[PDB]
Amino acid sequence: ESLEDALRRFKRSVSKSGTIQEVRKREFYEKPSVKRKKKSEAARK
Amino acid sequence: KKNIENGVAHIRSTFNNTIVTITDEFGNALSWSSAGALGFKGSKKSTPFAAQMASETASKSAMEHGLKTVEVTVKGPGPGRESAIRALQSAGLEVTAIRDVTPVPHNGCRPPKRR
Amino acid sequence: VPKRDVLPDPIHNSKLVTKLINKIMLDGKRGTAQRILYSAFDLVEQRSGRDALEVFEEAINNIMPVLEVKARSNYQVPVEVRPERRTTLGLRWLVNYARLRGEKTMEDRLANEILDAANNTGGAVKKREDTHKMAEANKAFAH
Amino acid sequence: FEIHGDNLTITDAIRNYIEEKIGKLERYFNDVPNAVAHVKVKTYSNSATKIEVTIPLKNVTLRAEERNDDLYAGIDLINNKLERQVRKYKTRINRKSRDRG
RNA sequence: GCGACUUUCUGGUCUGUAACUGACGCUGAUGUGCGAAAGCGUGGGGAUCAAACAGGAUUAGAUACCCUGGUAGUCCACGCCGUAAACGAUGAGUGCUAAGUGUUAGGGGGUUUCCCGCCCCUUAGUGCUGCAGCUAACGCAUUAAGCACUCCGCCUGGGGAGUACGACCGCAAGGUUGAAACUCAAAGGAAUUGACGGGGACCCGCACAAGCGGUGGAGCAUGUGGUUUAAUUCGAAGCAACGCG
Repeated sequence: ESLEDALRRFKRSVSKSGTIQEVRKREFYEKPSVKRKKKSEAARK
Repeated sequence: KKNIENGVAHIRSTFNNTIVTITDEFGNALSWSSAGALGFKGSKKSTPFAAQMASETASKSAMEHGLKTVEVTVKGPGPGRESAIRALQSAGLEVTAIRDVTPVPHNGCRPPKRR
Repeated sequence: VPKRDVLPDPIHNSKLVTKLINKIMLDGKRGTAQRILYSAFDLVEQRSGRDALEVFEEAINNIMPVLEVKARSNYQVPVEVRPERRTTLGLRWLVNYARLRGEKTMEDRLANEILDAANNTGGAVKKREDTHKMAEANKAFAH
Repeated sequence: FEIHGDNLTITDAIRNYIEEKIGKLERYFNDVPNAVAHVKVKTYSNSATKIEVTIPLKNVTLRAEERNDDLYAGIDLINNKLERQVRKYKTRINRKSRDRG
């Protein structure tokens, strides 16, 4: 393993799931209508 | 003075802090290092360099007993969790893996609101 | 935007000495600045019998930092400082730390100072350090 | 502070009155080095009441202005302008910190 | 309004079939029933989140915005009120009115060795663009705000006020129905120029950065205000007046 990719690979499998947006989305609460609209206003970005 | 050379690590780089705890195979506590316990505060804990001296310390203090190989486990979404491990590899260890972790609920409950 | 060459110094066939004169050349009176400087040569080239260029290149390299910082609210960043500004830096901390010695004559404090940092002493080696202390204390919150 | 007024001789009740009512604003922030006032009278033939003033600032200055029938109502206007001015100028500003990388 | 899984019950929808009855339909006053969230009640239940609130910080001040905890509630049943930007700010039913474009459930057709690749047509639903035509303009445009018909509800300047009295309902908060006095000469919609911005983007500038030098600091000339005078002759005042006229 040594070094180099060890930090890049992990970063790759970590970038796939997207931990950032998954629990950042649940960082502060929202209404259901608002959330729905938000999700709608986007699908292929 | 429990000694092996393949322990395991649990990590957490919060928005406001980034800390360490090194445990054994099962495991159980041996040491930890608070960025705040290194004089820092505030956001000064949240900076990556705080985790350098911390993880260096509890890595060092833990290989006092003697530990080189290890496995790693990282929740705590924040900055330090990719720089201070480039300080970790300099710490005297032989990392065998690094496993992501994060608590995913399944629409469980409420967070706060403001702002 | 470029930077106002000196041809050479026609003393030593050097360049650096003129770059320093122009910081000492108060009132444009090079006659008196090159006066007090030539005095500086014979004096320091007497004490600890040597050359200028030895104590000069020595002591100018002993105070000269390789880092300093800058703000940008204001967050203070570490940077490898660029070389000519690093030159005029060593020059400036040198002379501006020099005159505050509480010493009468044009030159004795100067040679005292370059001889100071020649042995890794003096407050300009000290400020070099504190620059190199803030720097690497300045890596956390800014790098 | 600087008070020159044409076609009229100033008095003293207006001084304590106006300058005290200006002093009320050290809520924010006063900061009271200069306060230049300015007046004149001007036949129309309804024929005037000029009420003009600077209230300069740290690193900047200002202007409030008014013309009236009368100095009391006409003055309550050199004040209840500067108030809103000084207030904003302090709000402002920008702190909502936010780490980076 | 309805998004873990399964089963039990269970209504409704679209296709083609058209063989069955043979105009049996449409609307719908009065009426009766469902009905977000809050909320009241009887109890239960109570992990998070949380009005009220306790405390902390900030602000001149802040009962607020921010942090920590924190009750009612948020949750289940049984009930009750029955309202809303309950908005596609568009009543329902029918029939005609240019194309193109995805997309959903289905049908039929062709294409390929067999369509699994493909296309054609069609039915219902679904969104985007876009002609006539309409519209004060914005926009609409086969799911019309077009063209015409049947029925229902509504409106007649604004403030007064959906307030008041009265009546009905409701445990109560309140709901529904819904005035007039007096007052005004407008209220208002759409669209344009400019102004503003504690909105955004781009650029320039001794505006920055960088550095050097300066003032204020002590003594001298001088303009102003304040003083005073019999006179201190008169004017101009942020930059743009105070070594000026």
